[PDB]
Amino acid sequence: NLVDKTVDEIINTPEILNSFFRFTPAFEDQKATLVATKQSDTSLSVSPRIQFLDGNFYDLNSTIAGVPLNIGFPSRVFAGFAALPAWVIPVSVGSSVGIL
Amino acid sequence: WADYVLPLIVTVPIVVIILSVTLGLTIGIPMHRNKKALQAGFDLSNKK
Amino acid sequence: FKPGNQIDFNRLFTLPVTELFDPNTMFVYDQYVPLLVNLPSGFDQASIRLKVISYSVENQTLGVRLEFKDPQTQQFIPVLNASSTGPQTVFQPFNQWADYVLPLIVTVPIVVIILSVTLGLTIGIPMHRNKKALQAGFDLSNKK
Repeated sequence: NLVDKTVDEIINTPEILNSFFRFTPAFEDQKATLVATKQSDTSLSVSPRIQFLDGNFYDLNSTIAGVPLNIGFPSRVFAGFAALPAWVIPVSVGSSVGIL
Repeated sequence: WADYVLPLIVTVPIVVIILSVTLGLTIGIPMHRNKKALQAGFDLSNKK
Repeated sequence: FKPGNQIDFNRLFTLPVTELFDPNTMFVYDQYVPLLVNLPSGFDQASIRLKVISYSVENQTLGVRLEFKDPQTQQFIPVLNASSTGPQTVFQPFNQWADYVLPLIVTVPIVVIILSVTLGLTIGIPMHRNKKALQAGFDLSNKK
């Protein structure tokens, strides 16, 4: 039932968006998170931020000595999100007035 | 169950509207025809 | 802190302000912090929270001050740049509504029922009289 939330709430709720992937570490206690990016009013994209052997996190924008690494992490799209229920009172009044 | 309260608020008025419009048309259409038949009948009575 | 044009008041104030904070210590619960304060990407959300400083439930309004971990010290500090009123702000519902949707589900069908019954009686009562008048008229025509 996440579809009834705005993309902005989903984007500011990193525990929700850790539930968008399952991660298998190559070495014990290697960690990973998804960075979210708004794509439309109804969709987002996510890309992993993953620790290497040196304890540091790398993602699409990582550099060494200022040179982009361009490692090749994926971007995955999630879509279908709607606006939150601010409309309920005006709408059920409209329906009643219409019926009347 | 119980997820459905917000769509029930959408769905109930729509069904009522559809049922009301149908009821209106079902009563309304013959009432116009009855009137015309009555008039025609009286007109014919007067002619006879 | 979020400016007043960025607040969706029904999301904050459909529940009373009475339980946004722990009564034992008057800090606001974590779920309301990102709803009231803007923070950068990758930020540690456990490092900042809001303290209640005055309120009134009959006006549904809450007044708060923010405290953040000092990067240099094992202690919390205020964030003085957080608003035009400094580290302190107030929030309010802008309009006076409540749980009125719950009786609306009782009231709407009742009015519809009353209006439907009245409509039925208003149409139904004359239709019976018309029938009788029509019959009487024909009966009289036949007699004449």
